[PDB]
Amino acid sequence: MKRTWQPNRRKRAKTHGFRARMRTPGGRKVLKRRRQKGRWRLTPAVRK
Amino acid sequence: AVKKFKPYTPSRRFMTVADFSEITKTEPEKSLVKPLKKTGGRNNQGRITVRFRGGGHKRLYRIIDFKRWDKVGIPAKVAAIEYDPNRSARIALLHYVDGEKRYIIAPDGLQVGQQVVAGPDAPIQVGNALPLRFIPVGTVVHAVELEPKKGAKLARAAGTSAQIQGREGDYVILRLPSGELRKVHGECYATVGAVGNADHKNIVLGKAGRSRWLGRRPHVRGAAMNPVDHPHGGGEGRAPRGRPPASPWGWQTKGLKTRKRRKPSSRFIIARRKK
RNA sequence: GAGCUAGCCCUGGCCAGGGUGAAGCUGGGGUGAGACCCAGUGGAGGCCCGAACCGGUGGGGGAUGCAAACCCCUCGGAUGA
RNA sequence: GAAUGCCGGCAUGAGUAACGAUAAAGAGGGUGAGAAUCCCUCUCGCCGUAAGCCCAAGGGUUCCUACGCAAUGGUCGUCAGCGUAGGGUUAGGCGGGACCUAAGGUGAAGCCGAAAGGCGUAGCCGAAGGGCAGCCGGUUAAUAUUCCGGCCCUUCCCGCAGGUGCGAUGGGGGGACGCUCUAGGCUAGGGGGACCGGAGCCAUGGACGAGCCCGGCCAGAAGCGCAGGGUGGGAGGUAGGCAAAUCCGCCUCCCAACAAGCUCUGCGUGGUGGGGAAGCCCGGGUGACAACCCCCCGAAGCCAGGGAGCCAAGAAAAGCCUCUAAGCACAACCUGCGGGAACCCGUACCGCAAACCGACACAGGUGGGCGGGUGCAAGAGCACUCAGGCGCGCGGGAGAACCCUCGCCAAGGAACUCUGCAAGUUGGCCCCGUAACUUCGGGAGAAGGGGUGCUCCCUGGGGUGAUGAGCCCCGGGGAGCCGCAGUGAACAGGCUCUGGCGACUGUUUACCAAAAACACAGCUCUCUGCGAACUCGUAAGAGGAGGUAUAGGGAGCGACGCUUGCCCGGUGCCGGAAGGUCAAGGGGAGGGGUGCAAGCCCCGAACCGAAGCCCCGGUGAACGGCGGCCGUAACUAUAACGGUCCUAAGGUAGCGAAAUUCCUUGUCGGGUAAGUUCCGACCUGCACGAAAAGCGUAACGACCGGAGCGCUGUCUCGGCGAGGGACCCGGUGAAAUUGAACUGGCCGUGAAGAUGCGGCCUACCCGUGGCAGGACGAAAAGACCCCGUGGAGCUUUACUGCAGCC
RNA sequence: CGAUGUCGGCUCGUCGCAUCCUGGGGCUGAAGAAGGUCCCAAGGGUUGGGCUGUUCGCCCAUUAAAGCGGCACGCGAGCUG
RNA sequence: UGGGAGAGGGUGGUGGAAUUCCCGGAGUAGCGGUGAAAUGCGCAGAUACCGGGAGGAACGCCGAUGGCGAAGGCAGCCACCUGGUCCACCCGUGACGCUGAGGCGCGAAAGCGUGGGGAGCAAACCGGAUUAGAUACCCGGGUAGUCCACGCCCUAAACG
RNA sequence: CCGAGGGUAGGGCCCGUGACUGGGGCGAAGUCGUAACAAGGUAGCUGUACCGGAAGGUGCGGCUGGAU
Ligand SMILES: O=C(CCCC[PH](c1ccccc1)(c1ccccc1)c1ccccc1)N[C@H](CO)[C@H](O)c1ccc([N+](=O)[O-])cc1
Ligand SMILES: [Mg+2]
Ligand SMILES: [Mg+2]
Ligand SMILES: [Mg+2]
Ligand SMILES: [Mg+2]
Ligand SMILES: [Mg+2]
Ligand SMILES: [Mg+2]
Ligand SMILES: [Mg+2]
Ligand SMILES: [Mg+2]
Ligand SMILES: [Mg+2]
Ligand SMILES: [Mg+2]
Ligand SMILES: [Mg+2]
Ligand SMILES: [Mg+2]
Ligand SMILES: [Mg+2]
Ligand SMILES: [Mg+2]
Ligand SMILES: [Mg+2]
Ligand SMILES: [Mg+2]
Ligand SMILES: [Mg+2]
Ligand SMILES: [Mg+2]
Ligand SMILES: [Mg+2]
Ligand SMILES: [Mg+2]
Ligand SMILES: [Mg+2]
Ligand SMILES: [Mg+2]
Ligand SMILES: [Mg+2]
Ligand SMILES: [Mg+2]
Ligand SMILES: [Mg+2]
Ligand SMILES: [Mg+2]
Ligand SMILES: [Mg+2]
Ligand SMILES: [Mg+2]
Ligand SMILES: [Mg+2]
Ligand SMILES: [Mg+2]
Ligand SMILES: [Mg+2]
Ligand SMILES: [Mg+2]
Ligand SMILES: [Mg+2]
Ligand SMILES: [Mg+2]
Ligand SMILES: [Mg+2]
Ligand SMILES: [Mg+2]
Ligand SMILES: [Mg+2]
Ligand SMILES: [Mg+2]
Ligand SMILES: [Mg+2]
Ligand SMILES: [Mg+2]
Ligand SMILES: [Mg+2]
Ligand SMILES: [Mg+2]
Ligand SMILES: [Mg+2]
Ligand SMILES: [Mg+2]
Ligand SMILES: [Mg+2]
Ligand SMILES: [Mg+2]
Ligand SMILES: [Mg+2]
Ligand SMILES: [Mg+2]
Ligand SMILES: [Mg+2]
Ligand SMILES: [Mg+2]
Ligand SMILES: [Mg+2]
Ligand SMILES: [Mg+2]
Ligand SMILES: [Mg+2]
Ligand SMILES: [Mg+2]
Ligand SMILES: [Mg+2]
Ligand SMILES: [Mg+2]
Ligand SMILES: [Mg+2]
Ligand SMILES: [Mg+2]
Ligand SMILES: [Mg+2]
Ligand SMILES: [Mg+2]
Ligand SMILES: [Mg+2]
Ligand SMILES: [Mg+2]
Ligand SMILES: [Mg+2]
Ligand SMILES: [Mg+2]
Ligand SMILES: [Mg+2]
Ligand SMILES: [Mg+2]
Ligand SMILES: [Mg+2]
Ligand SMILES: [Mg+2]
Ligand SMILES: [Mg+2]
Ligand SMILES: [Mg+2]
Ligand SMILES: [Mg+2]
Ligand SMILES: [Mg+2]
Ligand SMILES: [Mg+2]
Ligand SMILES: [Mg+2]
Ligand SMILES: [Mg+2]
Ligand SMILES: [Mg+2]
Ligand SMILES: [Mg+2]
Ligand SMILES: [Mg+2]
Ligand SMILES: [Mg+2]
Ligand SMILES: [Mg+2]
Ligand SMILES: [Mg+2]
Ligand SMILES: [Mg+2]
Ligand SMILES: [Mg+2]
Ligand SMILES: [Mg+2]
Ligand SMILES: [Mg+2]
Ligand SMILES: [Mg+2]
Ligand SMILES: [Mg+2]
Ligand SMILES: [Mg+2]
Ligand SMILES: [Mg+2]
Ligand SMILES: [Mg+2]
Ligand SMILES: [Mg+2]
Ligand SMILES: [Mg+2]
Ligand SMILES: [Mg+2]
Ligand SMILES: [Mg+2]
Ligand SMILES: [Mg+2]
Ligand SMILES: [Mg+2]
Ligand SMILES: [Mg+2]
Ligand SMILES: [Mg+2]
Ligand SMILES: [Mg+2]
Ligand SMILES: [Mg+2]
Ligand SMILES: [Mg+2]
Ligand SMILES: [Mg+2]
Ligand SMILES: [Mg+2]
Ligand SMILES: [Mg+2]
Ligand SMILES: [Mg+2]
Ligand SMILES: [Mg+2]
Ligand SMILES: [Mg+2]
Ligand SMILES: [Mg+2]
Ligand SMILES: [Mg+2]
Ligand SMILES: [Mg+2]
Ligand SMILES: [Mg+2]
Ligand SMILES: [Mg+2]
Ligand SMILES: [Mg+2]
Ligand SMILES: [Mg+2]
Ligand SMILES: [Mg+2]
Ligand SMILES: [Mg+2]
Ligand SMILES: [Mg+2]
Ligand SMILES: [Mg+2]
Ligand SMILES: [Mg+2]
Ligand SMILES: [Mg+2]
Ligand SMILES: [Mg+2]
Ligand SMILES: [Mg+2]
Ligand SMILES: [Mg+2]
Ligand SMILES: [Mg+2]
Ligand SMILES: [Mg+2]
Ligand SMILES: [Mg+2]
Ligand SMILES: [Mg+2]
Ligand SMILES: [Mg+2]
Ligand SMILES: [Mg+2]
Ligand SMILES: [Mg+2]
Ligand SMILES: [Mg+2]
Ligand SMILES: [Mg+2]
Ligand SMILES: [Mg+2]
Ligand SMILES: [Mg+2]
Ligand SMILES: [Mg+2]
Ligand SMILES: [Mg+2]
Ligand SMILES: [Mg+2]
Ligand SMILES: [Mg+2]
Ligand SMILES: [Mg+2]
Ligand SMILES: [Mg+2]
Ligand SMILES: [Mg+2]
Ligand SMILES: [Mg+2]
Ligand SMILES: [Mg+2]
Ligand SMILES: [Mg+2]
Ligand SMILES: [Mg+2]
Ligand SMILES: [Mg+2]
Ligand SMILES: [Mg+2]
Ligand SMILES: [Mg+2]
Ligand SMILES: [Mg+2]
Ligand SMILES: [Mg+2]
Ligand SMILES: [Mg+2]
Ligand SMILES: [Mg+2]
Ligand SMILES: [Mg+2]
Ligand SMILES: [Mg+2]
Ligand SMILES: [Mg+2]
Ligand SMILES: [Mg+2]
Ligand SMILES: [Mg+2]
Ligand SMILES: [Mg+2]
Ligand SMILES: [Mg+2]
Ligand SMILES: [Mg+2]
Ligand SMILES: [Mg+2]
Ligand SMILES: [Mg+2]
Ligand SMILES: [Mg+2]
Ligand SMILES: [Mg+2]
Ligand SMILES: [Mg+2]
Ligand SMILES: [Mg+2]
Ligand SMILES: [Mg+2]
Ligand SMILES: [Mg+2]
Ligand SMILES: [Mg+2]
Ligand SMILES: [Mg+2]
Ligand SMILES: [Mg+2]
Ligand SMILES: [Mg+2]
Ligand SMILES: [Mg+2]
Ligand SMILES: [Mg+2]
Ligand SMILES: [Mg+2]
Ligand SMILES: [Mg+2]
Ligand SMILES: [Mg+2]
Ligand SMILES: [Mg+2]
Ligand SMILES: [Mg+2]
Ligand SMILES: [Mg+2]
Ligand SMILES: [Mg+2]
Ligand SMILES: [Mg+2]
Ligand SMILES: [Mg+2]
Ligand SMILES: [Mg+2]
Ligand SMILES: [Mg+2]
Ligand SMILES: [Mg+2]
Ligand SMILES: [Mg+2]
Ligand SMILES: [Mg+2]
Ligand SMILES: [Mg+2]
Ligand SMILES: [Mg+2]
Ligand SMILES: [Mg+2]
Ligand SMILES: [Mg+2]
Ligand SMILES: [Mg+2]
Ligand SMILES: [Mg+2]
Ligand SMILES: [Mg+2]
Ligand SMILES: [Mg+2]
Ligand SMILES: [Mg+2]
Ligand SMILES: [Mg+2]
Ligand SMILES: [Mg+2]
Ligand SMILES: [Mg+2]
Ligand SMILES: [Mg+2]
Ligand SMILES: [Mg+2]
Ligand SMILES: [Mg+2]
Ligand SMILES: [Mg+2]
Ligand SMILES: [Mg+2]
Ligand SMILES: [Mg+2]
Ligand SMILES: [Mg+2]
Ligand SMILES: [Mg+2]
Ligand SMILES: [Mg+2]
Ligand SMILES: [Mg+2]
Ligand SMILES: [Mg+2]
Ligand SMILES: [Mg+2]
Ligand SMILES: [Mg+2]
Ligand SMILES: [Mg+2]
Ligand SMILES: [Mg+2]
Ligand SMILES: [Mg+2]
Ligand SMILES: [Mg+2]
Ligand SMILES: [Mg+2]
Ligand SMILES: [Mg+2]
Ligand SMILES: [Mg+2]
Ligand SMILES: [Mg+2]
Ligand SMILES: [Mg+2]
Ligand SMILES: [Mg+2]
Ligand SMILES: [Mg+2]
Ligand SMILES: [Mg+2]
Ligand SMILES: [Mg+2]
Ligand SMILES: [Mg+2]
Ligand SMILES: [Mg+2]
Ligand SMILES: [Mg+2]
Ligand SMILES: [Mg+2]
Ligand SMILES: [Mg+2]
Ligand SMILES: [Mg+2]
Ligand SMILES: [Mg+2]
Ligand SMILES: [Mg+2]
Ligand SMILES: [Mg+2]
Ligand SMILES: [Mg+2]
Ligand SMILES: [Mg+2]
Ligand SMILES: [Mg+2]
Ligand SMILES: [Mg+2]
Ligand SMILES: [Mg+2]
Ligand SMILES: [Mg+2]
Ligand SMILES: [Mg+2]
Ligand SMILES: [Mg+2]
Ligand SMILES: [Mg+2]
Ligand SMILES: [Mg+2]
Ligand SMILES: [Mg+2]
Ligand SMILES: [Mg+2]
Ligand SMILES: [Mg+2]
Ligand SMILES: [Mg+2]
Ligand SMILES: [Mg+2]
Ligand SMILES: [Mg+2]
Ligand SMILES: [Mg+2]
Ligand SMILES: [Mg+2]
């Protein structure tokens, strides 16, 4: 049957992307925390 | 009259349609239609604030002239009478000797090819607009403003009309379609006659599909819900109301007056409605 | 977190084939004029049968499965909410 | 040493289940250390509205080639979507941007919020919508509307020539629109040809033939033809289209008008460029100087912004044309022609799947287009089959029980069972025929029956032609032939009588309930006069609604028919300027602390003082409620009648052992040989009853009852047969479980149900296929039940707050 | 209670005897035939339907007879539900 | 051809008295009701009086033993549309007539459907009296209805 | 070929009968009231509507076949 993950690149960039995080205070904290933890990827990779 | 159907489906048995016979033009004026943003009942927060709305036929909004004191003295021919999806009444297309074209809601008895005008000097004939302090006491009237220059607010639905009952100072006394007796300022404009399409109220929708075509989604009784949803929710099997009949939000819905008691309008409202 | 699901908004797309034969219109009959009657025309509908498509009625299978809801037979809707 | 402990390692179950659709395989030849599995040939089978082809998502080198087989691949592997390496994606015209807007998003101005931040007209962003200029063929191992070939076209820049009041982010026109139905003419695609081209064939009894088999086209500027779409011309007046305007709008006058003309598009033809089969021969050559013609069918596509009807009344902005303003009028723009200029990203390959979403090469899920032929009434259905693609990544044997999927069955025919569950029967088309009842539509495919193939002969109308031939389409009437059987295979209702519930079509518990539940048209009550009520938000702002009482909100009821009684004492709501109670505040008789004093400070009665509550009244489609005892009539029985208690008032019409009835399988009637069910009745209704509506109701129902006809392996009562497993051999090889085990019966005992204690009995060691009685078998720290001063959801006239409102 | 699945049916049985039948007896208010009652006896047998989920029971038609109990109200790692 | 009377019908308008309700004034101890009463209304200011407004229905005197229509039935006043009937002239037509099974139309009240309207009245209903009782007569309330449009119903002591 | 009739299926009319139910007639020796005939103690009758144990009442309109 139809499952939960139905990939869509515009939906991925506009929802989790860098510019979406920078707008909101909670999004900037998500980046602050991922940068503090030393994450290699601050946001998901989307091919555009 | 209203048109019946032979009972060749279960729903055509009672379905009834407007006869659409006063209509002479089946297409809207292009410069007078703008797109109507469908809301679905949602507000600028994205939240439903009026339940069971949406999914109705697409519509263009026809611009209606609710001032008319715009063009005092300039007459206009009644060029056509049109269907309007955004209101119960029909709309009349006006051709001005100015060259300007406009829309008004069609009074009962308007004739294509008739001349109408608006002003302190206008004849007291169906379709003409005047300040209230010039329409003779007794004549029925519609498209009445509530305050000078603010636009026609009363008696705009199909078949509705208000009657002038007298004059007191700068104010005339109106009987609104509700039966309320209201002081309205004498300098508020109005259009002599009643609104047309009075057979609107005898229309039988006929089936659930017709309600849906109108943007009215199915309404659900509180009695059919659960206590998290409605005061009338829960119960084992069917249940009586077991409390004063209430709205989804708890306030009582059988008799409780809700007009604001200190509203300044009270100084101008003579008698609460009837029926 | 509405890339699953629920509702709404904007913009596109899809629904083989066959059956029934409403209003109306035309002709004829009818009458003072009508109602109305017959015929031809017409092509209506949350109309009928049935694929796609949407479903999920009953039974059987499956039950460390092909599958964390599947399979076969049967069955409901299919111009409409 | 135990924590169903944590991490890791390794056992047991076990050579066991399984190895992922029952579409299917066989042999020959190669390669190689190794072959059921790789490559090649021949035979067989499967898909063919796909299991074939193209496109968008998503995936990200999976593409091609060489060299490889440790792992990955459910076996194998010499193969591969795997390992290493090299190569491969070419655009002004295809898609996106350097264009336009939609919802939405952002947001100068502006508004709001403790902060963070929420809004917000214009503007900007935003597409699979609008707009915009490329077709056919060839080429590579791998790209091609991109390279090449042929024929076309768009924009920008500059120049030349002609022409014009030129000029815009401003004005206007246009762009610009729904659903259903549909005309004419085309094309896509298709069938036929006794005609045109072609390598060949004459088998096995016949056929050298109007024989068999193969093919008979594709693109194409200007011009022309055919079919359509779009568009009236002139003059005068003008106060409107936030300036101007010659444009547009309005008024009047005159020729024009279903015409033409002007304009645009589609199709045809078209200079020219291409392509081109079977067969044979080793993707290529040949066939071939290939032929490339006629007839028929014909779209859902095209002309298109066509036509008609209907009501629910069907985007925007730019490109474009026009109008003018500043300006500029040696410029500027328009038209033609010429030269120059033309950027960025994508392009491989998978794409109904082994490359996407599902942990897997997973029987599941995934949007758009093309989707041939014959036959069956049609069709995208069904059977076969073309092109194309496959035989599903374990095999070989065997012929047990048992399982699954399937086929048949004597006599009987529902005797099965909770129930005809299931499976039969029925089945398409044509004709004949068809009931109660009904809202006159229906019920209706009612029911029930007859016909159905092939041959010959006569013949009626239509389409295309031409009016004829031919082709194609819809019929009729005869006379015959064969079989058990003519919708000869596949696809395609069993039916009827009678109750319950819901009017109906719909909707729902994704993943145990599809219903009688929800919704539904319709009915009523109620709120709301518009800065509406109401809803979301602290607010601004929004929805309501660019709506205005024939409207919007809330509630109940639920098509329709006939109806909807009594109780306003309690609760609710509505009305009530009197009275009673009432907080802050006002007021200050009087009383107190202190200082020597003026003074300062505190307490404080009357009286004044809102809403609310008390009080008076209204109100039931508001919350709700709607009795008991005694007595009485020519026999019995009963009680129309009377009496009396209590209440706010004592259930009216209708209905009733009912989706309601405890006693209960009430009693009687009907059906049956037999009826706890079903239908019809009666009424001592435990415990119906009138919008939590009452009683009915045609039609409808994958709803739930009862009966019958038809027919059946449901059954009496079982038998045989088929394939896939089960079994055996070769290959790979799990799992829950598991204190350890050297793990028998009885009668007893034992924490009360013993392989493990006592007595007796029985018993050589170890497996394989089988059955399920035990190991209080496995699974899940019992859902029931209780307990915990454990939790959470819900309710209220529990308590105490809060918002909101007054 | 870190689980002993619960009514009825189907299938498959097995056992007790306080015996329903068939066999053998005593007494009878046993003439015969047919019964009553008690004793002995568990080898075998002990039907088919209608109603209800039913166990049970009623009823139809038969019968030599249409027995009653136990086995976790025998039996859901056997099925049914 | 000429003239007359008439509540004959249909449509649209308009006049005044009265009842009820609400607003203002003024005023206070009852009003109302009956055979007599009570329920009811009234110090929350009623009744009686004055001014204003709103709304519906019916049209006083004329009015009469009257008039008109086929009947049912028709009554303020204006107008429009329209039917029947009578008289005088004796002009035209030349038996063109009478009746009438079926048919068609009309048809008081009440009743029905859809939608308006709703002052007075008033079934049902509630209360007070009367009474042996009083599901009645009488009194206080009061919903359909009575009114308008359209469509049904088609009855009567529709009688002379 | 037709064909007595038989068979299947669906209809129409009539007759007998049926748990129970509706009113009607007659019987008279009852219980309740008194609707009508007098102004019958509320003049009566009437079509219709709603209502009440019962005769009946009331509303709306109509008739005199109404006493004074
Ligand atoms: O409780 C049970 C077992 C209940 C199992 C019903 P379940 C199931 C579970 C495992 C295996 C088979 C069946 C189920 C029940 C609850 C949760 C999950 C599964 C089920 C399945 C299908 C349909 C109905 C029930 N036995 C307890 C011993 O602990 C005890 O013997 C017992 C006590 C009281 C009664 N008594 O009659 O009162 C009967 C039996
Ligand atoms: Mg996942
Ligand atoms: Mg999707
Ligand atoms: Mg992904
Ligand atoms: Mg995307
Ligand atoms: Mg996208
Ligand atoms: Mg997206
Ligand atoms: Mg983003
Ligand atoms: Mg790094
Ligand atoms: Mg992130
Ligand atoms: Mg109708
Ligand atoms: Mg019709
Ligand atoms: Mg009609
Ligand atoms: Mg119907
Ligand atoms: Mg119409
Ligand atoms: Mg109209
Ligand atoms: Mg009209
Ligand atoms: Mg339109
Ligand atoms: Mg526009
Ligand atoms: Mg708008
Ligand atoms: Mg809007
Ligand atoms: Mg917004
Ligand atoms: Mg938001
Ligand atoms: Mg709301
Ligand atoms: Mg809504
Ligand atoms: Mg309208
Ligand atoms: Mg209308
Ligand atoms: Mg309506
Ligand atoms: Mg609508
Ligand atoms: Mg509604
Ligand atoms: Mg509802
Ligand atoms: Mg519920
Ligand atoms: Mg919630
Ligand atoms: Mg709550
Ligand atoms: Mg609540
Ligand atoms: Mg409740
Ligand atoms: Mg309840
Ligand atoms: Mg409930
Ligand atoms: Mg209940
Ligand atoms: Mg419930
Ligand atoms: Mg309920
Ligand atoms: Mg319910
Ligand atoms: Mg209730
Ligand atoms: Mg309740
Ligand atoms: Mg209650
Ligand atoms: Mg105001
Ligand atoms: Mg769209
Ligand atoms: Mg369809
Ligand atoms: Mg026809
Ligand atoms: Mg027509
Ligand atoms: Mg439908
Ligand atoms: Mg349909
Ligand atoms: Mg259908
Ligand atoms: Mg199913
Ligand atoms: Mg089945
Ligand atoms: Mg089966
Ligand atoms: Mg399936
Ligand atoms: Mg299937
Ligand atoms: Mg449907
Ligand atoms: Mg169907
Ligand atoms: Mg269809
Ligand atoms: Mg220890
Ligand atoms: Mg363990
Ligand atoms: Mg451990
Ligand atoms: Mg561990
Ligand atoms: Mg070991
Ligand atoms: Mg084993
Ligand atoms: Mg497996
Ligand atoms: Mg091999
Ligand atoms: Mg090998
Ligand atoms: Mg090969
Ligand atoms: Mg095919
Ligand atoms: Mg991947
Ligand atoms: Mg490639
Ligand atoms: Mg590669
Ligand atoms: Mg390998
Ligand atoms: Mg290997
Ligand atoms: Mg492997
Ligand atoms: Mg391997
Ligand atoms: Mg695998
Ligand atoms: Mg090798
Ligand atoms: Mg591979
Ligand atoms: Mg290479
Ligand atoms: Mg190019
Ligand atoms: Mg550029
Ligand atoms: Mg833009
Ligand atoms: Mg675009
Ligand atoms: Mg392009
Ligand atoms: Mg081209
Ligand atoms: Mg290439
Ligand atoms: Mg110009
Ligand atoms: Mg538009
Ligand atoms: Mg469009
Ligand atoms: Mg449609
Ligand atoms: Mg063809
Ligand atoms: Mg030939
Ligand atoms: Mg042509
Ligand atoms: Mg002008
Ligand atoms: Mg060639
Ligand atoms: Mg050559
Ligand atoms: Mg040649
Ligand atoms: Mg089509
Ligand atoms: Mg059109
Ligand atoms: Mg409409
Ligand atoms: Mg816009
Ligand atoms: Mg200038
Ligand atoms: Mg020019
Ligand atoms: Mg650039
Ligand atoms: Mg490419
Ligand atoms: Mg598939
Ligand atoms: Mg596809
Ligand atoms: Mg999975
Ligand atoms: Mg595989
Ligand atoms: Mg798959
Ligand atoms: Mg093709
Ligand atoms: Mg067929
Ligand atoms: Mg067919
Ligand atoms: Mg099919
Ligand atoms: Mg073929
Ligand atoms: Mg295979
Ligand atoms: Mg074997
Ligand atoms: Mg199979
Ligand atoms: Mg056989
Ligand atoms: Mg048989
Ligand atoms: Mg039978
Ligand atoms: Mg039989
Ligand atoms: Mg049954
Ligand atoms: Mg029948
Ligand atoms: Mg009929
Ligand atoms: Mg129907
Ligand atoms: Mg048939
Ligand atoms: Mg039937
Ligand atoms: Mg044959
Ligand atoms: Mg088949
Ligand atoms: Mg069939
Ligand atoms: Mg069928
Ligand atoms: Mg029936
Ligand atoms: Mg019912
Ligand atoms: Mg239901
Ligand atoms: Mg239903
Ligand atoms: Mg109904
Ligand atoms: Mg329904
Ligand atoms: Mg479910
Ligand atoms: Mg569930
Ligand atoms: Mg679940
Ligand atoms: Mg669930
Ligand atoms: Mg369900
Ligand atoms: Mg269903
Ligand atoms: Mg539901
Ligand atoms: Mg419902
Ligand atoms: Mg209703
Ligand atoms: Mg709020
Ligand atoms: Mg706002
Ligand atoms: Mg608003
Ligand atoms: Mg708005
Ligand atoms: Mg509104
Ligand atoms: Mg309903
Ligand atoms: Mg409902
Ligand atoms: Mg009826
Ligand atoms: Mg009460
Ligand atoms: Mg009360
Ligand atoms: Mg009271
Ligand atoms: Mg209460
Ligand atoms: Mg006082
Ligand atoms: Mg003092
Ligand atoms: Mg002192
Ligand atoms: Mg009630
Ligand atoms: Mg009521
Ligand atoms: Mg109470
Ligand atoms: Mg209630
Ligand atoms: Mg007695
Ligand atoms: Mg009762
Ligand atoms: Mg009563
Ligand atoms: Mg009963
Ligand atoms: Mg019974
Ligand atoms: Mg019942
Ligand atoms: Mg009950
Ligand atoms: Mg009980
Ligand atoms: Mg019972
Ligand atoms: Mg019982
Ligand atoms: Mg019994
Ligand atoms: Mg039963
Ligand atoms: Mg009884
Ligand atoms: Mg309720
Ligand atoms: Mg109920
Ligand atoms: Mg109720
Ligand atoms: Mg249904
Ligand atoms: Mg159903
Ligand atoms: Mg069998
Ligand atoms: Mg066989
Ligand atoms: Mg086999
Ligand atoms: Mg076999
Ligand atoms: Mg040991
Ligand atoms: Mg024991
Ligand atoms: Mg023991
Ligand atoms: Mg032992
Ligand atoms: Mg031991
Ligand atoms: Mg030992
Ligand atoms: Mg010992
Ligand atoms: Mg021992
Ligand atoms: Mg032994
Ligand atoms: Mg065992
Ligand atoms: Mg066991
Ligand atoms: Mg053991
Ligand atoms: Mg056990
Ligand atoms: Mg478990
Ligand atoms: Mg635990
Ligand atoms: Mg526990
Ligand atoms: Mg527990
Ligand atoms: Mg307990
Ligand atoms: Mg405690
Ligand atoms: Mg404690
Ligand atoms: Mg709690
Ligand atoms: Mg409120
Ligand atoms: Mg336990
Ligand atoms: Mg355990
Ligand atoms: Mg003897
Ligand atoms: Mg004897
Ligand atoms: Mg003895
Ligand atoms: Mg003895
Ligand atoms: Mg024995
Ligand atoms: Mg024995
Ligand atoms: Mg029993
Ligand atoms: Mg015998
Ligand atoms: Mg036992
Ligand atoms: Mg047990
Ligand atoms: Mg027991
Ligand atoms: Mg027991
Ligand atoms: Mg047991
Ligand atoms: Mg058991
Ligand atoms: Mg079980
Ligand atoms: Mg059991
Ligand atoms: Mg077992
Ligand atoms: Mg066990
Ligand atoms: Mg069972
Ligand atoms: Mg059950
Ligand atoms: Mg009024
Ligand atoms: Mg008089
Ligand atoms: Mg007279
Ligand atoms: Mg003469
Ligand atoms: Mg009448
Ligand atoms: Mg009234
Ligand atoms: Mg009494
Ligand atoms: Mg009534
Ligand atoms: Mg009524
Ligand atoms: Mg009436
Ligand atoms: Mg008379
Ligand atoms: Mg015979
Ligand atoms: Mg009397
Ligand atoms: Mg009398
Ligand atoms: Mg009584
Ligand atoms: Mg009365
Ligand atoms: Mg009369
Ligand atoms: Mg007399």
